[PDB]
Amino acid sequence: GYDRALSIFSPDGHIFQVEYALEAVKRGTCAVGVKGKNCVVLGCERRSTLKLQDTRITPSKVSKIDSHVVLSFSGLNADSRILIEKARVEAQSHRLTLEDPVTVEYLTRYVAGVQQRYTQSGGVRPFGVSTLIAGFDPRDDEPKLYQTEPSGIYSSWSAQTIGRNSKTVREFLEKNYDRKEPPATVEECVKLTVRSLLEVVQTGAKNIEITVVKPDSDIVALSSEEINQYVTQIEQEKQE
Amino acid sequence: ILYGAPGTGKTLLAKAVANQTSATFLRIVGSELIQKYLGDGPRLCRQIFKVAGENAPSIVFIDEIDAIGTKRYDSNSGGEREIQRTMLELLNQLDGFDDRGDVKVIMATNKIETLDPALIRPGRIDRKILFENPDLSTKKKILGIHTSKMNLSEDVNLETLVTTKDDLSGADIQAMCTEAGLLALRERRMQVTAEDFKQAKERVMKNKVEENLEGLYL
Amino acid sequence: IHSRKMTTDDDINWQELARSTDEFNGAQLKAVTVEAGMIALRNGQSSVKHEDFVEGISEVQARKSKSVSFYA
Amino acid sequence: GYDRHITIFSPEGRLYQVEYAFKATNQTNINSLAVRGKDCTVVISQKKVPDKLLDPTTVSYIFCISRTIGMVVNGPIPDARNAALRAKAEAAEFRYKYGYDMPCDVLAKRMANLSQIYTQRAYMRPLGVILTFVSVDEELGPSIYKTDPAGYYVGYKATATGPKQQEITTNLENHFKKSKIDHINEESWEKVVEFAITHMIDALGTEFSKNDLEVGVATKDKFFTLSAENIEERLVAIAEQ
Amino acid sequence: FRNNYDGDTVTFSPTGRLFQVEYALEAIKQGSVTVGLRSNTHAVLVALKRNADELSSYQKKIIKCDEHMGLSLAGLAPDARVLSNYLRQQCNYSSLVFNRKLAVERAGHLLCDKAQKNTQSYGGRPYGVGLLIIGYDKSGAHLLEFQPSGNVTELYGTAIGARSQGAKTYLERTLDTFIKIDGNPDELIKAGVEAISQSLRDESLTVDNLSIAIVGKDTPFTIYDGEAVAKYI
Amino acid sequence: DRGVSTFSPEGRLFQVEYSLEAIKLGSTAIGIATKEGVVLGVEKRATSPLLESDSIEKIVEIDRHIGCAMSGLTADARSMIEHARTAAVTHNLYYDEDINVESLTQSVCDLALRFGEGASGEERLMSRPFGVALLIAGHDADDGYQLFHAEPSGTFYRYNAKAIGSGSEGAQAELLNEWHSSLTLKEAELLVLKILKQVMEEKLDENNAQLSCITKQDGFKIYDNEKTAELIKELKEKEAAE
Amino acid sequence: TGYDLSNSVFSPDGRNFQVEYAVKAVENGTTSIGIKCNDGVVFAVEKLITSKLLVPQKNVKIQVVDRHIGCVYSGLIPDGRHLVNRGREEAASFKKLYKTPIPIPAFADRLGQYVQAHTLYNSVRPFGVSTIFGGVDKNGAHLYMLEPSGSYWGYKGAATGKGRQSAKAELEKLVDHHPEGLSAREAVKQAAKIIYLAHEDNKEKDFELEISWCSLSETNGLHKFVKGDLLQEAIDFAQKEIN
Amino acid sequence: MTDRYSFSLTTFSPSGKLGQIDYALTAVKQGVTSLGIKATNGVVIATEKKSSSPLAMSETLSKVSLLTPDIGAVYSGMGPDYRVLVDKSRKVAHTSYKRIYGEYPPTKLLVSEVAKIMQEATQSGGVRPFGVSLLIAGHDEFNGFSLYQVDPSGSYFPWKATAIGKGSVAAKTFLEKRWNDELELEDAIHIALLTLKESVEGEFNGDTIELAIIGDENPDLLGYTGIPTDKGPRFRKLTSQEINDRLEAL
Amino acid sequence: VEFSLPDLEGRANIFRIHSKSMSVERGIRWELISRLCPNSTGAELRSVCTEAGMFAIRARRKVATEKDFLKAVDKVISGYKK
Repeated sequence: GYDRALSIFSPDGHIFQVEYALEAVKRGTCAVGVKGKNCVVLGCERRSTLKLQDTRITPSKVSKIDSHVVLSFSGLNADSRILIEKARVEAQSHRLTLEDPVTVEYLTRYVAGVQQRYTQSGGVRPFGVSTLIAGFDPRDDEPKLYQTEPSGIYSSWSAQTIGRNSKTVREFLEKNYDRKEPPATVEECVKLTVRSLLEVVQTGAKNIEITVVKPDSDIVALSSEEINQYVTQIEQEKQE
Repeated sequence: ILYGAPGTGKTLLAKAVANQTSATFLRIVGSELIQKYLGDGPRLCRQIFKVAGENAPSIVFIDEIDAIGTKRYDSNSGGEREIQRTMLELLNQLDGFDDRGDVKVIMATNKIETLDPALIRPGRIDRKILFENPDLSTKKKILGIHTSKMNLSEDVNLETLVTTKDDLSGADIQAMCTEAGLLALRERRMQVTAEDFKQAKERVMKNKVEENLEGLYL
Repeated sequence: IHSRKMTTDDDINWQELARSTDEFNGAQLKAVTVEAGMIALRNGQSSVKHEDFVEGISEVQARKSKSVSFYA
Repeated sequence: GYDRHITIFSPEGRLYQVEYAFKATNQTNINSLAVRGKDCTVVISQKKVPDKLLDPTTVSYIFCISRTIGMVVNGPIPDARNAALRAKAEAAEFRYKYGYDMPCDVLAKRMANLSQIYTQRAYMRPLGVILTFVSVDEELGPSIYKTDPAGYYVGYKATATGPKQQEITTNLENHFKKSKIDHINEESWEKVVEFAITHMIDALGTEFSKNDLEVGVATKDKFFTLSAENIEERLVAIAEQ
Repeated sequence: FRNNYDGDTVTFSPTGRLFQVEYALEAIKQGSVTVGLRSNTHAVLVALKRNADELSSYQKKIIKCDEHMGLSLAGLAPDARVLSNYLRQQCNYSSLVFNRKLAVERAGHLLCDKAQKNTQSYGGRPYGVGLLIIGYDKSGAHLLEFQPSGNVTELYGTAIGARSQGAKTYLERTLDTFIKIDGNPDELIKAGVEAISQSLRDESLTVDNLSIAIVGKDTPFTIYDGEAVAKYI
Repeated sequence: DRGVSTFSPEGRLFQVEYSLEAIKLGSTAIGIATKEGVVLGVEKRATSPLLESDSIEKIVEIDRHIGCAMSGLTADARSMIEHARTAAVTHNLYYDEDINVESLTQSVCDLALRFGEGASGEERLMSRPFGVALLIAGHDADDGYQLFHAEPSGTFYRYNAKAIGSGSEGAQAELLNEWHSSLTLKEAELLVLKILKQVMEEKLDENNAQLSCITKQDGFKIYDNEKTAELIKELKEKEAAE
Repeated sequence: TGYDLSNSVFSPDGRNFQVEYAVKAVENGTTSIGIKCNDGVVFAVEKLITSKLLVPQKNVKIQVVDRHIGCVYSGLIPDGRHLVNRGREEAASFKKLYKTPIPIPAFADRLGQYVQAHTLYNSVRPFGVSTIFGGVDKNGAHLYMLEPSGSYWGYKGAATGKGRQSAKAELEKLVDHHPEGLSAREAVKQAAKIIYLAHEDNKEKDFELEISWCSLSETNGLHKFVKGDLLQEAIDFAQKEIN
Repeated sequence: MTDRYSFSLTTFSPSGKLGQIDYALTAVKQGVTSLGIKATNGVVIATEKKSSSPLAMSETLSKVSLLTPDIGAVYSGMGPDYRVLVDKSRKVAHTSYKRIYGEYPPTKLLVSEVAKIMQEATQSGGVRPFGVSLLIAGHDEFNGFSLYQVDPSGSYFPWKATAIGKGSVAAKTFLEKRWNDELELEDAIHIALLTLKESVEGEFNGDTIELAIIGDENPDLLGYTGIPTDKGPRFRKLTSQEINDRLEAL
Repeated sequence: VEFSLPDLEGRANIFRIHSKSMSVERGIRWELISRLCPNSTGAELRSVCTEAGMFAIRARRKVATEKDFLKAVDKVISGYKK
């Protein structure tokens, strides 16, 4: 039908190629994150069940863009690495010109433009990978969480999930998280984030990777024993 | 409208309702509606509602339609010319049939995209049930039926068997327990114990599905 | 021939109005004369005057209806 | 079918586009003869006679590339005139960069490789005409190089173009076995035209007039085409023998 | 027709006439109707302005090109903009190089060669907008009729758009009238109002939908609207 | 070739016609151009309460006295928004003056009326066809307050009251009556909220509804959530008495 | 078959259908003839009158090449002018390098390679028009007609269009009238009569006679249009013969 | 529908292997039977030439060309496909090597560069790769004697004895039949004549048979004397008159 | 005679007639929910009135509120898209 062409708008108003790109996201890994008052937390799922795989030489799913800005996504990694490289070059180009650290709003508009330009270019395949750009604005503690979609649009969310079983985790994000009063403490935002991941991970440790961003350009990576500690506290309420 | 496979989706759902409704199960093969003779299409459809049109102590059930559900554009490529005029008379018999719901017409096929928009008639059929992948709670209800007869060890509960479940809804839980009871016959015992559960489930979950759905696309 | 059978005022030019017709057979021209009388009912006329033929013959009838006055 | 519209390989290895290239060469039904003498080379092409509304002087199947070099083409006209423009351009450019005459061995090679360049272009259509190059080489002497529309060229003792080419080759083959030479006698270039036309009439089986033929002559450091009065003068000398 | 012959602009037909051009002409038939006529000393163009709804304002179909020249655009909107800037560039190029205003017969040759390049080239969409161009040069007043194929024909006056036959019938019987009127620009405009009146089906009879432009040996090309064109109405 | 071949041509172009349905799938935006100002409004279309309405904005400011709105895909809009902002600073560069609303709209439509890679007498930028529904409104020293709808298909038209989005069809039916030449600035603010509340799928609230005004004194000003909520209570008080 | 959907593709008949359709499209156009005399050539074109709104000396299809060559074609009007406008640049390009006017056989080679290459290009649509050009160069009078297929030869007379069948029979009679050919003034009266004879199929519409010629006798190698008493004499001469 | 006959120009073959290569190998199978024999002291190649018309000059067709004096080559397939390939292949050896290292290209570098042109023809769309298969034989100081079979798919492998063309499958066993790796060059030419004779029995003479050898340098083909350092050409093309001498001694 | 899709005015006149036979709330407004649905066939319009009562049974209401018609239209939009 209309999957052979791109610029054709189709009578349904939506290109079927973008919908088929969402199907790869439906089978993609689960990426969950929630931003609090003083901090933002981004979790991810990297399957360690594959045998004969060294975790030391395995690159992490969370890609460092700026000091106070990280990047998380779900989808084909071959398509994301291009988006990662184009974002990192522009990330350095921000200080190469404006001398200011990378702005979350400016970085998202660029990545959306990268999704836009390669889509508007004939004979160029668009990226069907959804990326989550989070971080704090320069000289600002207000959390900023943006997303990217294969349709070429961006939006902001307090709590958002992508990948496999995105609708199931989304129901967990609306009911158990209050935008009017986000969690103030760091432990509460991380512990509730693990509970959303335990649905798709189903009682696992090395399959969960969480990178917490702190003000004044601080990146911390929770170890395997630290992530498993939140799993034990959640299991205490289920067995009670 | 139902979706699924015979024995689970297109079978268990049809026979379970006739039990609670206290209605006689009436099965009509979808291929029998078209006899490859002109005039048998409208004749056999009117006779179905005639048996159930007196006291109406039954419900009409039709399963596994690969033929009359698709008329195509012609008498080739799986369709037939007699199917075009048969589905139209079934519409007149569906609208002309009026009761309080003692008799229902349940038809299940693979795809409804080839059906006649006339026979669809929105508002006569408000129900479209698509086959879904059950969760882990579904297996606990199927195990409880067979575990009432076959005795299980005290070290293995309903939570132990439900641990490994890969793309099986309701049909092969009985088939998996069949091998679990067959392996115990090799050890000469009538009660499956903890040593038998481990060796039996490995012979089941393995060496069955050749195609692998995996996240190594990376 | 269709105009001589129907009642007219003999003010109609059959050669000039036929310039708007394109690729019409003998049967398709019969529907054109029927549309000419339908315009008289829309204009509130008992008979069919010359202005009714000009509007119905120039408009394409029994072939294709082009409603597009704008881009696409 | 789509497989017959593509220039690339076919399932059986027989290109349908190339089969139409040789088929279009016989569309005009022109029978030309190219033979090699001793010191000279004479090529005669069949001249179709139209009505009185066409100028026979302008109508020609033979184009002059340069001195001593000449070409006869049998096939589609629109591809015949454009192919002559490419051979003339490469002839002058080769006499400048390399500063030496362009022999028919190379002159048939450039157009042969140029036809493969046209096959590599999707928008450009290859030449469907036969390019027959004749000249007198300084070393090899008389040489005939006939370039097929598919870019095939090889030297010939005697060659022709048409449906009677099989009858022309057979008639000229037995004649060359008696004298055991591929060159025509009577080294004088005026008499070479007599035999080249004589062996053509016996091969074709039909006598032609002055307007039915166009006689090209390639001599040493000179090339010219006989006019209507010169061709008529040849027919008078051929009639007496 | 569906596919087969005349499916592409390059693709020909068994008859030899490309039907893709006729498809571009179909947009002119139901487009904005315009009527025009010229004399030796004057030229007049009367164009109908269209609208979406009552809240939608009427847009002028007459676009200014040269001080002594004018044109009306009936057809596809995006195709008419490129040809507009092309004629604007040729008028300035002729004034920058040849110092003379672009001639009418010269404007038609450049406009014909402009749309012909995109027609013979594979791909692209040819121009389907009609252009009626008037101008006053040393040769006098001239009126060109530009068809979507690129054909150029000189006439005293013509009309395109919805029900263009109504004005053509008026111009045939009155052909000997407006050509003899000289030095009277008012009588030539009154003939244009009565010409479009027979063409119109009486959708909107108001003043705002009619745009009358006139050029002559004394008064240059000027677009009138509102109370300026309401005097003749 | 599906939609570019199989069709029986009437002399139409089906490339943009498929985008006409995508225009109706965009956000509903309604605005009215009066003599005392231009009141504009859009719809946020929040499918979940976690969406940030203050972070995303469906209206852009091209000039101090000229606003803009969008209904459609944001991807195709960003190319037109950056092109509209480029033409705004272009007139501020060469002529150093605020460009007119009609003059700016025609410059923005120059990109919307051209498509394709290859060309002859005009440069090209976008490599594939696109489209977006843009409502350009503002104020100048020539024609005063003006409102133009920017259509990638045809030429823009002058609308005093224009409605776009899914509710564009039924809202224009209400604009043929309630709209009047004597509507003031305060009456125009309450008239849009009365029409917007009906055409919008969700309930009227400060979060899912964002309106803005265009005047000469204040230029382009966006109604704050607190100021918008005050106008919402005035609409509910008027509907309660009727 | 699908050979017409792709340009520059060999057909089973040996010639592309699009090239064959371009030749048949010339017959749908107006009839244009020509006569090649000893001291020059004479061109005659027929133009069908659409309506009384047409102004004479406006739509004339006579095209010019340098000062010594006239040009006329038959086919699509917009397609023919683009070929002439390019030939005008070809005659000027030769004038820049060689500082001399272009001869007729050289003018055919430039337009020949121009049209024949387009028939070999898919991205360029072939021409559906047949151009007739001629004049007097330094080498004398020459006449050539460029067919839409790309083939051209020297012609003692030119015939094309719809009435080419009735015109070809009259052009062959020029040998019967005089063995040496008619003069410059006699060819104008003779070429006009052929237009009326070829007008029997076009008799449902009117016409405007347009004749142009270039010779060394009167015009002294200049392209001019027939006017004055010479134009009216050729009209009355043919009207008396058709009686 | 069926496949569009792709080289992987714009489209990968759904069958897992390119189908037109076998159709390009059909054009290779369409070629004449051409064989070669790699021995210790030399490498010999043999091929047959098409007669076509009886009046066609046999000296015009050369199926064994000269790239470098130490390296020979022989091909089977369409005529113009080999000329366009080598005309470009020569300029590659000149610029990439002879204009840098200023010497004669060795066997490893020259054969690799020839296959790169076929790789570019498969990668670049719209340009069909040429369907000729080349057997390149050469002798250098580094690797010594070498015999490589260049396939149109872009792959080459060394072969002691191999055949291409219509007899590619048939003569490959025939070469292994009468010849073994332990045999020298002198006994290899007799085997090459007996195997090639089985291809066509019509004319075995030097007119339709082009035979070439690679071996010790010949000072007559060097063109100059006085320099002991520069080695003579290791490739010597056998004249048709000299080919008949090997036929009588066969 | 070709059957086309009715407009918003056609859908409003059909819903008000069916609302007399089926029990509905006195405060519902059909000028809104019907506007949210695009042009649909006359057969699907009767389905909206029948499916509206199905969600009311799940919601346990004697009549069909405004939220009941919304779920019935969304069921038609997701399963048809006409």
